[PDB]
Amino acid sequence: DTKETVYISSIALLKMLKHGRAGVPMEVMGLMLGEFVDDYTVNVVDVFAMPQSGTGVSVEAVDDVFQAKMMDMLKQTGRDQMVVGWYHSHPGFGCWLSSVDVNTQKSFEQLNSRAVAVVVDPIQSVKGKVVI
Amino acid sequence: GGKHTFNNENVSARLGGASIAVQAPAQPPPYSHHHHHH
Repeated sequence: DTKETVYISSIALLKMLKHGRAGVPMEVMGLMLGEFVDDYTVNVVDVFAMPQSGTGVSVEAVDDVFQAKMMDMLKQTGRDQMVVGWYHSHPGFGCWLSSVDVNTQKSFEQLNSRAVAVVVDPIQSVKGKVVI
Repeated sequence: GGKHTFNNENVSARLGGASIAVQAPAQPPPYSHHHHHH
């Protein structure tokens, strides 16, 4: 259980920042799509956004269907694949997790035992030293 | 562990009193009894 690269598609990332930054100061949360592999390359494909009530320190997903009504709206094009993880944002505070994050993350892992969280910090994320 | 800020401001007033002064001209009587009145 090591050496696990996490490749990311460049079409995925910059969508993570833009919606990950436009909501600043209040934080923001969406989803990841991809596919597990045997153990190592837990890649990522594409992302999107659940609606939400954002604060500077806290947020939830309001609606519980716009993520479900859209995958079923995507496979008509099938431009992506199933779900693999979820991200969120700490706008100026550093990159870590909190007791709320685990309680929701603790659902995904028992649901599916390699799912992943992602953290980003756009304010101090200058044209050089990203901190994702 | 903690996300709150504090923002220690100067919401309180304050003051420094050494209003030290000089003159005190209050009241010289040179005519305590007018000195023979005449």
